Amino acid sequence: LVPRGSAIPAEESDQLLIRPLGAGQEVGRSCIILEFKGRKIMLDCGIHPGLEGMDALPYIDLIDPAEIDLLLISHFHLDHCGALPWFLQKTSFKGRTFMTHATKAIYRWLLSDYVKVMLYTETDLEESMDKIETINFHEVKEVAGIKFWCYHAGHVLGAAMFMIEIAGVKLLYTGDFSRQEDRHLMAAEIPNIKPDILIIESTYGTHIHEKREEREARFCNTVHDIVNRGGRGLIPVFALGRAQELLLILDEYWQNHPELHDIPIYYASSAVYQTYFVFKHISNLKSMDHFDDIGPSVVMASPGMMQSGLSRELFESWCTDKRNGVIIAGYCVEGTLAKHIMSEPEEITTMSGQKLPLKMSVDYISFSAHTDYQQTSEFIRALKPPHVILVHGEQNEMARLKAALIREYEDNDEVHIEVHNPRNTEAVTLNFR
Ligand SMILES: CC(=O)c1ccc(-c2cccc(NC(=O)CCc3cccc4c3[B-](O)(O)OC4)c2)cc1
Ligand SMILES: [Cl-]
Ligand SMILES: [Cl-]
Ligand SMILES: [Fe+3]
Ligand SMILES: [Fe+3]
Repeated sequence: LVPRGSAIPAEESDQLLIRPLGAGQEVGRSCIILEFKGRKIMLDCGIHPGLEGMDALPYIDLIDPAEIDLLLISHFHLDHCGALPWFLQKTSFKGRTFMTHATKAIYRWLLSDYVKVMLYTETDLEESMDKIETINFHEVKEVAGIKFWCYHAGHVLGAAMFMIEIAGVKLLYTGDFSRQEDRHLMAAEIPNIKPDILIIESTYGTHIHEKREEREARFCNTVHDIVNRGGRGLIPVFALGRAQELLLILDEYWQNHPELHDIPIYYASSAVYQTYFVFKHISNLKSMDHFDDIGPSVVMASPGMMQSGLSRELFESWCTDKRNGVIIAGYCVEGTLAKHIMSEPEEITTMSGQKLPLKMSVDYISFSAHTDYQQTSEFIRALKPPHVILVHGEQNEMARLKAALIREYEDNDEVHIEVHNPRNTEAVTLNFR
C-alpha cells in the first residue's frame, strides 16, 4: 500500500501489526497493540466490568511491557483506563503515557473512588500520576519517532480520538465516540486528514439509535409512571459523564410538571467537570446513611451496572416491590447484574447470597453516547480508509457491522475498503511500501 500522505520503482515493504489484548470481539478492557518499524504503541488500558481480579485485565502477558514506547488513553471510562495504575506500577513498562488534560483531571478522582468500593492500591494510583503526561487537542506530540494528536470524540468530557503517524503511515483510533450533539457535549469531529487505517468501536453494531427527543420522552414518562404509582425509581449511572445529561433532562421535566415538585430526585455521588447544572429539583446525596428512603423518589446512584455499591444496595432494597422500578441508561456488559436482569429472571441473588423475587419494573433506554450504524457509516465514508479494524463490540454485533460495511464498498471503483474483526490476541498485518 502507498501511504495516502505520499510510477517510481517501489523499495521493500514494511509490515504494520495490530493486535487487541482486550476489546477484541468484546466490550470491556480496551487494549490494542500497534507495531510498526520498531515502534510499539498501546491504545487504552482498561478493565472488563463483568470479570473479577486478574481475569478483568487485558491479555498483557502476551507482550513484553518493557518494549512499549507509547501508551495513549482515549477517555476516563474504566474499560479504557481502569488497568492503568496496575500497568504503570506492577509491570516493566517504562514508556510514555498520554491523556487529555480533562481525562487526567477526572481520572485521578475517579479511580480513587473505584479503589474505595485487588489489582492496585491508592498508593499505586498516586505514585503513577506523575508518569502520565497530558496533551491538548489539535497539538502534535512526538515520542520515539511517533507523531500523534487528537480530535474531540464527543461521548464524555475530555474524550479523544488519536491520530498516529509513523513513517508517513497514519492511523486513527476512535476510542468511544458519538456524532450526536448532547445538551452539554459537542459531537465528535470528522478529521480532514485522511488515515490509512481506522480502528473504530462497534458497540451498537448495525442498530440505529432512536431519535433523541423520543428517548428523552420515554425516559421521562417511565420515571413519571414509577413515582406516580408510589414507587422508588432507581437510575444506575457511572459516577460522571452520562449522568449529567440525565439530570438535565429530569430537572427540565420536573420544572414542567408541578404535580411532581414534592417528589425528590437524589444524585448520589462522591467537581472539575464544571471547571472544564445548578438544578432546581435535584439534591445531592452522600451515602445510603444520608438518605431517607421515603417513597416515592428518584435516586441516581453509582455504579452503572449495579455490580456492588450504592446502586446495588438500593436495587436489593427495592426489587421485591412492584411499585418500584429501575431504568438502565447504559450499555449492559455481559457478566453484570444490569445485563442479567434483561432476561427477566424471576429471582435475583443479593451480594450476601440471599434469593429475592424481582418484582420491580425494569426498563432499558440507552443514553450511552456511542456511534450507531448511520453515524459510523457516514464517518467511514468521509474518511475512506483502505483498512478498517473493528473493536469494542460483542461478537455478533461486530460481525453484522463488518458484513454491512463490506457490502457498502463492493461496487466502489474508487476504493475497496477491507474490514477486520480480530479476536483477542489475533493479529491483523498490513504491508506498506
Ligand atoms: C466492583 C465495582 O463496583 C465496579 C466494577 C467495575 C466497574 C467498571 C469497570 C469498567 C467499566 C465501567 N464503566 C464505565 O467505564 C462506564 C462507561 C461504560 C460502561 C459500560 C460499557 C461501556 C462503557 B463505555 O462508554 O466506555 O463503552 C462501553 C465500570 C465499576 C465498579
Ligand atoms: Cl523511518
Ligand atoms: Cl501472530
Ligand atoms: Fe466510554
Ligand atoms: Fe468503552
